[PDB]
Amino acid sequence: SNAETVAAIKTLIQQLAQSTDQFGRAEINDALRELQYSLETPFDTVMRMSLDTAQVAVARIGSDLGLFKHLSQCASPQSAEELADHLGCGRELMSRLLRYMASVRMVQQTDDIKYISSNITQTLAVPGLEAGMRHAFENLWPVLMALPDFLAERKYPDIVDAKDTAFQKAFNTDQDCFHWLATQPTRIANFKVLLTDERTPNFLSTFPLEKELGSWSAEPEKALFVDIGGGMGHACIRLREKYPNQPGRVILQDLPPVLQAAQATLPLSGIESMPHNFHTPQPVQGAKFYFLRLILRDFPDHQALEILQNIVPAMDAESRIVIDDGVPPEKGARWAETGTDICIMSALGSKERTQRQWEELAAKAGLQLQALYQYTWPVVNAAMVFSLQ
Amino acid sequence: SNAETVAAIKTLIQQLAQSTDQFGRAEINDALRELQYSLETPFDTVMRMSLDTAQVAVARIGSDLGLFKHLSQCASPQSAEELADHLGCGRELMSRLLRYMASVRMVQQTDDIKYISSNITQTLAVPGLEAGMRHAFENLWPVLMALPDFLAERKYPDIVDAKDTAFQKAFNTDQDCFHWLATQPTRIANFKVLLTDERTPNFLSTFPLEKELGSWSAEPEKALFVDIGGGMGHACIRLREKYPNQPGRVILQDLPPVLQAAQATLPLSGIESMPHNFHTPQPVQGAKFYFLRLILRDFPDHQALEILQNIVPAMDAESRIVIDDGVPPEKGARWAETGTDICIMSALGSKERTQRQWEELAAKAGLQLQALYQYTWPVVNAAMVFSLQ
Amino acid sequence: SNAETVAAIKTLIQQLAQSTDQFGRAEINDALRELQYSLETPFDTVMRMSLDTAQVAVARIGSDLGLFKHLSQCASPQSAEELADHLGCGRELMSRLLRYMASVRMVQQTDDIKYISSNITQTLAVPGLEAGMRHAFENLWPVLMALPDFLAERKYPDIVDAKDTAFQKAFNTDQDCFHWLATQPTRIANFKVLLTDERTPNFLSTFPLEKELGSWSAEPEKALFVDIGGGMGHACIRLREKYPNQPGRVILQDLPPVLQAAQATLPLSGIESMPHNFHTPQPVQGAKFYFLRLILRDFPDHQALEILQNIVPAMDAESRIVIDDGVPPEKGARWAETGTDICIMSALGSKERTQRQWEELAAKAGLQLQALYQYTWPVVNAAMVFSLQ
Amino acid sequence: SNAETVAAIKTLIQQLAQSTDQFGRAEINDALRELQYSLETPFDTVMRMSLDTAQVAVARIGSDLGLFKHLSQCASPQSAEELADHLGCGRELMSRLLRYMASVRMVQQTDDIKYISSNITQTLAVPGLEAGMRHAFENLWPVLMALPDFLAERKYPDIVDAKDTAFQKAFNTDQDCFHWLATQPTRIANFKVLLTDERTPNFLSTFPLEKELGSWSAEPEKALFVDIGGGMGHACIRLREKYPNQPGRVILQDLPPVLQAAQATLPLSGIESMPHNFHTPQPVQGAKFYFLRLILRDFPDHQALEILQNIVPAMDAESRIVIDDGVPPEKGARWAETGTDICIMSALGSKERTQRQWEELAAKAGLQLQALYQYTWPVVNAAMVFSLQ
Ligand SMILES: C[S@@+](CC[C@H](N)C(=O)[O-])C[C@H]1O[C@@H](n2cnc3c(N)ncnc32)[C@H](O)[C@@H]1O
Ligand SMILES: C[S@@+](CC[C@H](N)C(=O)[O-])C[C@H]1O[C@@H](n2cnc3c(N)ncnc32)[C@H](O)[C@@H]1O
Ligand SMILES: C[S@@+](CC[C@H](N)C(=O)[O-])C[C@H]1O[C@@H](n2cnc3c(N)ncnc32)[C@H](O)[C@@H]1O
Ligand SMILES: C[S@@+](CC[C@H](N)C(=O)[O-])C[C@H]1O[C@@H](n2cnc3c(N)ncnc32)[C@H](O)[C@@H]1O
Ligand SMILES: C[C@@H]1C=C[C@@H]2CCC[C@H](C)[C@H]2[C@]12C(=O)NC=C(c1ccccc1)C2=O
Ligand SMILES: C[C@@H]1C=C[C@@H]2CCC[C@H](C)[C@H]2[C@]12C(=O)NC=C(c1ccccc1)C2=O
Ligand SMILES: C[C@@H]1C=C[C@@H]2CCC[C@H](C)[C@H]2[C@]12C(=O)NC=C(c1ccccc1)C2=O
Ligand SMILES: C[C@@H]1C=C[C@@H]2CCC[C@H](C)[C@H]2[C@]12C(=O)NC=C(c1ccccc1)C2=O
Ligand SMILES: [Cl-]
Ligand SMILES: [Cl-]
Ligand SMILES: [Cl-]
Ligand SMILES: [Cl-]
Ligand SMILES: [Cl-]
Ligand SMILES: [Cl-]
Ligand SMILES: [Cl-]
Ligand SMILES: [Cl-]
Ligand code: NA
Ligand code: NA
Ligand code: NA
Ligand code: NA
Ligand code: NA
Ligand code: NA
Repeated sequence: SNAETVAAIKTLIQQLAQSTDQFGRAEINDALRELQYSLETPFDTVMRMSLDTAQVAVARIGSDLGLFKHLSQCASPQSAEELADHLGCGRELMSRLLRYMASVRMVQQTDDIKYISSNITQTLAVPGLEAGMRHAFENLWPVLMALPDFLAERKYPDIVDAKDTAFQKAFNTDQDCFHWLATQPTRIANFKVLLTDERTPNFLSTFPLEKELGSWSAEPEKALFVDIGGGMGHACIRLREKYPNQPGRVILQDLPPVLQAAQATLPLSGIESMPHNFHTPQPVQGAKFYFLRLILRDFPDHQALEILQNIVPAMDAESRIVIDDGVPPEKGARWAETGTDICIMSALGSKERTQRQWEELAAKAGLQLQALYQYTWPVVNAAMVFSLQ
Repeated sequence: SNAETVAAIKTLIQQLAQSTDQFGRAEINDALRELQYSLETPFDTVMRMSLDTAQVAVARIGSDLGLFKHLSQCASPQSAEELADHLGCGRELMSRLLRYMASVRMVQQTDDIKYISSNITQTLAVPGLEAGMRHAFENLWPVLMALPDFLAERKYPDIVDAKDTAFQKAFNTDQDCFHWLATQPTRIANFKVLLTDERTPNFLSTFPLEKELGSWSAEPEKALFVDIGGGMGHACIRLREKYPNQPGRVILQDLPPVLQAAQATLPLSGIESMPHNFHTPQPVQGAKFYFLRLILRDFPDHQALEILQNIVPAMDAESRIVIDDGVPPEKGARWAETGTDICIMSALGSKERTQRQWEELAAKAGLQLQALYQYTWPVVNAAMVFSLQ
Repeated sequence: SNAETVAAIKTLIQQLAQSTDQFGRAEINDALRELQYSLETPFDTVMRMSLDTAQVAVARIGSDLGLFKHLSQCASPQSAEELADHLGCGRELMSRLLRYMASVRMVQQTDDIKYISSNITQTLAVPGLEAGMRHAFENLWPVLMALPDFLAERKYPDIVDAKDTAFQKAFNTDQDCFHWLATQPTRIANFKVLLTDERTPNFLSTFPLEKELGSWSAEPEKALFVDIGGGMGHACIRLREKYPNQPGRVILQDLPPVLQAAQATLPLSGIESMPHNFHTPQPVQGAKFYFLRLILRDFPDHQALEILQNIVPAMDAESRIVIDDGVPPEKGARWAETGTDICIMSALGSKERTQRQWEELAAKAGLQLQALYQYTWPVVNAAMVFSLQ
Repeated sequence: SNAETVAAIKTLIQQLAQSTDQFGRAEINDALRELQYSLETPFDTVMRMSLDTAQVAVARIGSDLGLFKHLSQCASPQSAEELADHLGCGRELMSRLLRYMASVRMVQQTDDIKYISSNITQTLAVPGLEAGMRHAFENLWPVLMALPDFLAERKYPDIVDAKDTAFQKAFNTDQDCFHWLATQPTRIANFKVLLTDERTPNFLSTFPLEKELGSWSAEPEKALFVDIGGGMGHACIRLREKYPNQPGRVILQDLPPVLQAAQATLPLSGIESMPHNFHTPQPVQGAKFYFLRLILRDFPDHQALEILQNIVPAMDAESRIVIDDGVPPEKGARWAETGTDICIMSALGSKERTQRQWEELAAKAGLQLQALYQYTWPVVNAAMVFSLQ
């Protein structure tokens, strides 16, 4: 019986998944995707490419309606009619949207054709994750839609410049993406929510802080950690939480509106908020660690180099620049790494970098790699520790 | 060993897939997708929604470049430099595209970082399947991209009309999709190729023709099968192939440009080509089977009903209208069924129909359902046989 | 001078023939024949009956040899020796054949006893006209040769039946001519060519189509013209050519081998090819004109009536059956009209019909004559337009 | 007006014909045929070749019925019904035959659709002319029908032998025509009637008998005229009628059954009947004239030479052989001359001979041409007078 075989496959893979850790589950999930692609028929391939698109659009609709937030807090299954009436949606439209969502696990459909939250419902109700889905829809999809014709009309150039990539066609502007976004209020607002999502795990799970510090001393008034473009300051918060008695200043640097949004959730003491544009010379001199997490991936080499060159003059011999970012392998890179690469190429003109490419970029700033501490698998994120050459 | 467990899952799923038939494999693939969604983390969900989009754009680029056709005929692994030079693509752009393609099995990457075709490479080289992927990119994506704001601006109406749906916003026209496409030569050419893609399996795998014929006589000169909107005439070709000894006219009806396209590959004898617009009265009288495959799903009820009403006056008591189309269940419909429903709502104003919904529609034309012969699983396609009431 | 008077008669008859049109020339030629018969001596009459026979046999020989085609493309006079050597004929036989041919204008002999093409040479080089001469030799001659003894043996019956006429004696078969010919591949090939001979002028020279159409609507998708037994479709081609702006389907109906032959020279669009045996019910409903040209003369009344009865149930009140055929007068009929009558009696058991005889036949099928449009003189060919009674 | 023009042409040609003599009328008749052929259309040519055939068959039917003899003696116009009842013919068949006959002047149709004899009716009632038409039907038409395939299968030989020509295929025999006919009683009987038709004019109209005789003397018991194969003896009869007091025996030679048929109409004295086969040595020695009229045209050169070589040994210096036969011109020969040539080639293996060819044949027998006396025009018949070399 097919039904019996399929249910047995689900039972065994669930049991294997439960018994491993997050990294093993990620490896199982990638293997299931690989199996799906290897076993699908030719028309399956076309249907999946034709339709998987639609999930982002329907998630955006559900977010517009407040559906996921609402279903996440309901105590009993809801009919489509109840949901349509509550959320202000046409009843037939609501019913068709809910059936589609149930088929892709965005909600769950009961045996009496009512609706309850799934894992994905709960995810899409979390503000920062909702904001990620909304960002994919309004910022990533237009640049991906523009890329094929952008490349064709330009005879397939190597993209190297933030002011000359698919973004400019997609949004009919000569501005680079970051400059243009900062002129668009609703888009800015969605980004500020996006910063509230903290990734797990983080570099402190494998970073040997004591070993890296050695005998370093914080007197007088030296900084232990300068978080450059630190956003809500999650790295500063976690560092103070794990090492509450390490001396040295811990400093969150970002632009004033971001530091303003961070104040609500910062500890009342132990972390300084310091407005600072990372395209300008670094004000804190001789800090132990200058930390750049998910910063330099967003810039082509020329601009990423300029960001590093604003920091290096502030370093002393004990200073390190810690780049915490993706470090895809030389071969066999996974879909999240390469898909990121194609997206940031299209929007920002930038690229993912292997270890060798990070080293080549850093050497242009007069830095050499001392240590690399990976903390996620199988997609590689690592804290790369650089010193002056 | 984590790697060892994942490789054993792959081996056992591959062997179970070989242990069954195409319908069992379709059920296994749906289960693999369900498992992926149930085991992904919240961040994973957002990453998958953000990036799976990119596959369609990158397939479109590969198609523009002729990459899939070229790789599918190579006799050895090719480097990225070789492919770039051969196809006229920037070397770095080509390398980054190939790495992305390999991570989603659109090509395979070898251990020495060269590239060979995968099953998906071969699919995307086939003109009718390539044309489906191109159709998704250029026609389906824009209407899905317009849908959330269309609904928001109109306060979530029930879409009922081909002239008032997302298509009009997507393409800035007051025409309906069918009327607009006929003005756009680029899109027309791709549709021409798309019509050459024959789906498999087809209704003749389960249709009990001799049972349905009973004692019908083709004498004196009656028509056995009238393929209304039959496209390239695949249904007529397969009927004559499976039932070479059954007498009766076999008639392909379509518009003149489509008929002229069909001539190249129609049998030299045995199948008539008859120009006929199915919005006008059916000219062939007293045929045994009037066949409508993937026609009525493209029309809202009012228009679908008109197409049926144009056939009914030609029927005698033995005639049947055979609707070959999707028949999703009352609940638990699969993602290809509900995704189709949302896409055709957005582009055409139409809908997928359950068995009860088909019966209500056909009852309005004076028809009753005599039999239903499913021929695909788990997504339901079936030949529904209707008689006069 | 005797010679001078004869040459002056030739000059004046030639100038009068140029002074008039094709119908006046046909009347002059009939008068010339009448004069010949009235002025010949009794011996002359016997000599003419004994020898005029020979022309058909000698034309058949010239056709076998390819003589007419070859002479028609020669740029200078040819001697008998040159032609014999070129065509592979005995020299003395060739010389004697050419002298005979020149004496009956099948070629012309020059003053230095060489040969050039005449009008008749050119005619016999044309495949459809050559095929008519070959048809006379191989099909008509044997039935005429059998007729006197057939009648004598059967004590001069009224011939009424296609299965009981001279044809059966001539070819020693109990089949009727149409059934027997379809077993004889040599004769079939010649008939194929014979169908390519288009007669001129045709009914459209005098048929008042717009008058006969009145306010008939081709909407929604009605048929303007159904050419029943239309052969190569010449009537359909000329209709579309003279009336390029009149809407309505134009449909050529014949048997499949004839339709396949017609495809080479049919327009690329505008004329449908529909296989249809005219002994079965007419499938096209409500056409304006159902056209039968040179069909019903080949059938005795019982069978001609059946062909008409197969059309009548398809007619609506505006439909007309148009019989395009010979309509000889009540008296004074010309030799081509009565000769046709005796030949088709002998081969097919059928007959020429006067206007009153056509009306009696059509009345048996429930039809009435609305109009008659002659288009040749003095031998009467006319498009007779019949409606429902 | 066409009718007025045509009637004026008939009036003027009739008046011109009446005012000339028989030779001028023959020239007018040939010119009318030539005009007909030069002015006919291509399809006219085919129709005339298809149909003029039928006249011989219908004349044969009329002869079988006794129609022409009967109508020739009726005193008033007869209806078709009256004729059918009187002659034992189906009424509808009779009516169709009479309409056909009237259209080719074989009878005349009155304005009230009754029937009276024409010139041709009277001709076909004369026994010997009737027998000529019957001979054309039963003997000439089968050999002409066999000729094209006979020549094709033998790759177009020069026909030179009476035992190897179309006759043998036509009648499935290895006999020569004369030998075969003498075994067929009805055919023999028709030939004996054929001999009763006397041609006009004859050679005595221009033969200068007195000049050719000079001083020749009939004593003792010498013959003036020996008519070899003389048939009914018309030449002997006319010679005695024109020169009743020329001395010398006048001797009719033929085979016994022909001499028997001649007795009824020979003068009771002055002409001897002498059985003699002209393939055997001539018994009458030293006659003045040995006369061969329409004999040698029926034999190929070898046999014609043998006939002459049986006569020459009987000649003295004053003897002449007089060949009275066709003498076609070197060029421009008329249809009756060349058609005769093709017919006797096909039946007898023989040929028409020009003056030069007669001289070459006669020289092989040791004869030289002394004088040639033509007596018909434009088709040449002449008495050619030969002496010993
Ligand atoms: C991708 S978010 C990374 C946040 C943080 N490093 C983390 O991982 O938790 C990029 C951050 O860079 C900040 N940023 C952008 N442009 C900046 C600039 N010119 N100077 C300083 N910060 C900037 C943004 O405000 C945002 O907080
Ligand atoms: C989705 S394709 C279906 C083809 C075919 N039934 C099959 O399954 O193989 C839709 C077909 O309808 C035809 N079509 C569209 N409008 C039509 C009309 N008004 N009359 C007749 N055919 C039409 C198209 O030309 C096309 O061939
Ligand atoms: C004399 S041809 C006439 C052609 C045509 N009507 C014209 O005038 O140009 C007779 C035609 O009848 C067709 N025919 C003979 N039997 C037929 C049948 N049973 N059904 C349909 N066509 C038939 C022949 O194939 C042929 O093309
Ligand atoms: C064409 S008819 C010519 C008659 C005659 N010379 C005339 O013109 O009035 C040929 C004649 O030759 C005769 N004939 C045929 N064979 C013969 C033979 N072997 N010997 C003698 N006469 C023969 C026939 O009987 C017939 O009368
Ligand atoms: C922060 C963003 C983090 C998550 C996204 C997931 C999918 C790939 C994409 C690539 C990243 C992300 C990233 O890695 N960097 C920059 C942008 C970005 C894209 C368009 C406009 C502005 C920013 C991103 O979408
Ligand atoms: C079979 C059509 C082709 C394949 C699509 C697969 C995914 C859903 C989508 C819905 C179908 C399809 C369909 O089912 N009907 C009509 C259209 C269509 C869409 C836009 C313009 C023109 C036609 C389609 O894309
Ligand atoms: C138009 C046909 C062809 C031309 C002929 C001209 C002379 C009279 C004759 C009578 C017609 C014709 C005709 O009119 N009808 C049918 C036949 C026919 C005869 C034998 C076998 C098959 C067909 C014909 O020869
Ligand atoms: C006497 C014959 C005289 C008249 C015929 C007129 C047509 C030409 C044909 C040629 C002649 C004729 C002739 O000239 N000679 C011999 C035969 C003949 C033919 C077949 C069998 C037997 C005799 C004839 O038909
Ligand atoms: Cl492969
Ligand atoms: Cl079968
Ligand atoms: Cl039809
Ligand atoms: Cl459902
Ligand atoms: Cl010419
Ligand atoms: Cl027109
Ligand atoms: Cl039809
Ligand atoms: Cl008549
Ligand atoms: Na429930
Ligand atoms: Na159910
Ligand atoms: Na479902
Ligand atoms: Na009349
Ligand atoms: Na007449
Ligand atoms: Na009369």
